Amino acid sequence: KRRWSAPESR
Amino acid sequence: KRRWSAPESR
Amino acid sequence: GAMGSMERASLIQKAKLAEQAERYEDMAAFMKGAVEKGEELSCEERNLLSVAYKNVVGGQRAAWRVLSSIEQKSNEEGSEEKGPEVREYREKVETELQGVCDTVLGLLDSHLIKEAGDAESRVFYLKMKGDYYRYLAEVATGDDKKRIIDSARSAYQEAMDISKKEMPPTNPIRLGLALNFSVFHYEIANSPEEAISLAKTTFDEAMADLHTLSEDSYKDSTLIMQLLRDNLTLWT
Amino acid sequence: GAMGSMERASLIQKAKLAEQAERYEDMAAFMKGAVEKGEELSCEERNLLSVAYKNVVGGQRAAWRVLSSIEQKSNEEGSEEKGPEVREYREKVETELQGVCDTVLGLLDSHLIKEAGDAESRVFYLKMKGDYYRYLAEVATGDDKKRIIDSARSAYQEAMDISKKEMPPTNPIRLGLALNFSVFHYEIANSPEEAISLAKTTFDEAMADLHTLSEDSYKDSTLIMQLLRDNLTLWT
Ligand SMILES: [Cl-]
Ligand SMILES: [Cl-]
Ligand SMILES: [Mg+2]
Ligand SMILES: [Mg+2]
Repeated sequence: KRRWSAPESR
Repeated sequence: KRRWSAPESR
Repeated sequence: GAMGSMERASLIQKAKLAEQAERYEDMAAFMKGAVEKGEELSCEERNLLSVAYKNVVGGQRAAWRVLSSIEQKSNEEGSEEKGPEVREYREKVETELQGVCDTVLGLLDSHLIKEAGDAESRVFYLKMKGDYYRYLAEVATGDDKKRIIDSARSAYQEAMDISKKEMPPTNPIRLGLALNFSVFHYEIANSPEEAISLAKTTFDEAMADLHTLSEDSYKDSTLIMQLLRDNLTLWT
Repeated sequence: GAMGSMERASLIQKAKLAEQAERYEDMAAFMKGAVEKGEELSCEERNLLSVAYKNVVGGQRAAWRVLSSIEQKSNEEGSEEKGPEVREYREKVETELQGVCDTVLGLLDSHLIKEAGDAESRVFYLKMKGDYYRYLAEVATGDDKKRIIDSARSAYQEAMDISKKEMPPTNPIRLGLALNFSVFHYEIANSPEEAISLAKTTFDEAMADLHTLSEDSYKDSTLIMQLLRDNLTLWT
């Protein structure tokens, strides 16, 4: 699994 | 479900 | 053309890289450049050409369908007037889609089809011609819609005639051609009975020929037969 | 600019249509046009800008990673020499990616950041500045790599300072900023301990503030906390 970065609010 | 059309060989 | 300075083999190599990277616009531009070198395409190269443009136009068609649906709702009774933007943007996507179809058809006409003498290449290209006229027909609404539909029909019909004479009923190109011509009948030409008949006869004649095939060919043929069966299930 | 003749409101309307159609290149061009009208962006408009470019650059980054991996294998011992094509095409994608990052950074510098006075807008834009310098850093290999990394660090640091002073620990922008700065530490700045410490402290301070939130705000905050927790699980 690839680390998360911040998702888009939309 | 949407009907199939021909897939790509690749 | 921007690919004029690149070697044919380098274009093919980069088309395969773009495929791996799911960069299908790049893939299509590379394969357009390879076609424009003027030499005939091998079986693998024809498939690279087809995959690239199928993915490009598939994204445009999906987007056009989203926008057309929004536009249709905007024209219902009691819908608040939102101005010209929905129509404008649907037309933008539609124009880009038409441009891609025209590009593909132009490659087939200059000069892929006229140089294609073997059944496998000639049927492949004529199926492609039918496909891209069908995509034009999906968005056509004006005085040329009938002529667009007849151009798709004619290309498919010539491909069917050759495929029936020159290829076994399990050939995957023959099967995918019949699948797409059946979809043409069902949703373009308003002929669902013809669509169903073609799908069933195509499935049944392939079934009867499976016994001639190796394990790998059997896998390739049954994959497309299952798509015919799925459409028959949806349509009946 | 090609969007100069379109109304700001029409650009925003079409950006939302492009989002629905998953046409993110179009979405980004529409929002670039809206920014270039010169008025500040609302909270929703900032999110439209961010979603569009995130998706565009996300596709380019994914493609660059595929191509970079192929290129690295080509430079292993015992690999057959295939010519310059892999490097050329990786450079093509890389250059296009850099161009998108430069475009976004140019919008922030002319003149989104200097006009942004509220904490929510100023932190949002500074986070974006850090993000797009981080994407430049992912592909940087030359004499400017250190300066690119420090530009990302500096933007994130200013955003963190403001967010800590002006926003609650559960604010989703503050949380996503800390998440991205922690990823910067982990995989750009070679500081995994700093990355882990930031992720843990951010999670723990948000946990302690959840009790102040409505049900909907609780959902927004816990969603990003779970991403911090997932990264901590991966990293420890
Ligand atoms: Cl438009
Ligand atoms: Cl290239
Ligand atoms: Mg009947
Ligand atoms: Mg330690």
